Amino acid sequence: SDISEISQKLPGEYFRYKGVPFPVGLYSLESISLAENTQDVRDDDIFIITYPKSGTTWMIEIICLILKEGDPSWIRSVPIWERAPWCETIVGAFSLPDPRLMSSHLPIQIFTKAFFSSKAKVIYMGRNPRDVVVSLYHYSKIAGQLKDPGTPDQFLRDFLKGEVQFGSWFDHIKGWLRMKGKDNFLFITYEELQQDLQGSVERICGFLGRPLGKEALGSVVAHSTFSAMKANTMSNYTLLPPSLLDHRRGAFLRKGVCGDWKNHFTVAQSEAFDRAYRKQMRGMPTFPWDE
Ligand SMILES: Nc1ncnc2c1ncn2[C@@H]1O[C@H](COP(=O)(O)O)[C@@H](OP(=O)(O)O)[C@H]1O
Ligand SMILES: C[C@]12CC[C@H](O)CC1=CC[C@@H]1[C@@H]2CC[C@]2(C)C(=O)CC[C@@H]12
Ligand code: NA
Repeated sequence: SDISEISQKLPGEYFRYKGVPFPVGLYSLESISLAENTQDVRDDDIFIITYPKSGTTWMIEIICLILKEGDPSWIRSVPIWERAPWCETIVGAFSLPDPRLMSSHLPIQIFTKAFFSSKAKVIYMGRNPRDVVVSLYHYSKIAGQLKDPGTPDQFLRDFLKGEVQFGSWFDHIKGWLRMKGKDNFLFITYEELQQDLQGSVERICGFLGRPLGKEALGSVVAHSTFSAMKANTMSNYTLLPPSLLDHRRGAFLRKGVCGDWKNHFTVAQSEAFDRAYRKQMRGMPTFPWDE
């Protein structure tokens, strides 16, 4: 009823915090400021950081299963957004009572500053920016906090100019990779999980210091699969208020594959995009999505 009243009042617009665009209604100068400056960062805290639409949900479910050592009970009975609350959202983990698992879309220059001097763990996940553009385009049409994308072509110019929620994808990931090297930082991609979920899971277990038996492992893998996840009412967001997410028009877990961009980018849009990528990612290393 509280979340319901809020959802129906969403303008579908943006406001800015230190130069970055944030959706109006689900974020505030204060909700963000709090996450940025809070001192409450713990040694065993766990953060999942991503640029929107990179497969956050997938990562969140994977760790919820790892923490419960494969027992689906927790993900079947508790809402996904409650198991790994968002830091910057008006109703965030920092504006709630009590291993803490948290989620965030904040770019490194705004993320909880007290982190850099802590032992908390951060898993950063990246996805092919092209597939992110698609996922985000569709999701915008059904997400109450987001403005309509407009034409695929205009939405792409907005994306390339960082004129979208959370700013530039380029800046976002370039900034966060600056942590690559600290032992309490893990960088993994949506593409790696797609190519070998089990391998990725074991990897993430090593990183977290939480080994699993061929048993629990198999369970985490089974329940993390797209098909399984889209069927879990607590994980597929079908419980959210229609205004916040138009279930009548689409699903949060849309397709769940790599390369859908190829059915959405025209060759002209693809070429323009590559020039923008080529210029912004000049010094960067090679990623799975770099063919
Ligand atoms: N278990 C899973 N397997 C594959 N894709 C998954 C997934 N869980 C979530 N996703 C995909 O991740 C995207 C949502 O990202 P986020 O959680 O960061 O908002 C969606 O992409 P698509 O729109 O391409 O289908 C969604 O289907
Ligand atoms: C939009 C967002 C925040 C951004 C995520 O990538 C997707 C998401 C899922 C559920 C939303 C949450 C914002 C905070 C909300 C509104 C809650 O308090 C419950 C449902 C939550
Ligand atoms: Na919308």
